[PDB]
Amino acid sequence: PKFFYIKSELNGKVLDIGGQNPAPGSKIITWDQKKGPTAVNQLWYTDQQGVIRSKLNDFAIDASHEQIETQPFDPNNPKRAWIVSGNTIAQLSDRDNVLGVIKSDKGASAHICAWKQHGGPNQKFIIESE
Repeated sequence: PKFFYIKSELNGKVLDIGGQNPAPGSKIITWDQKKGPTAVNQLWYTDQQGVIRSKLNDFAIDASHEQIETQPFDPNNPKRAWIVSGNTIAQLSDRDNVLGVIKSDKGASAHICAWKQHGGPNQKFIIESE
């Protein structure tokens, strides 16, 4: 159906499932926006409820661990329900908890984590159609 990219207002890169790993527990980083078929690990859709899912495996965004990663959607796990609200990717059950990009300290790709809204561009995103 309808897919889209999630672009960071911090580095202009997009949410990307690292190494195109289809396995659950895979970390989500920001990476240069890719075009064509290969962009599958950078494409997402929203289910009926508006909850974000990956086009690669229909997995949801999960913030149970230190950095966000993919996990099969579970309606009973509050940390796996993320929606689009303006320029923020917010937790469905706690709109005060939103995603943010955190650049690497070792020269690697930036990762993502969830914490209190602080108004910086690191917690702002732009939805871009496929």
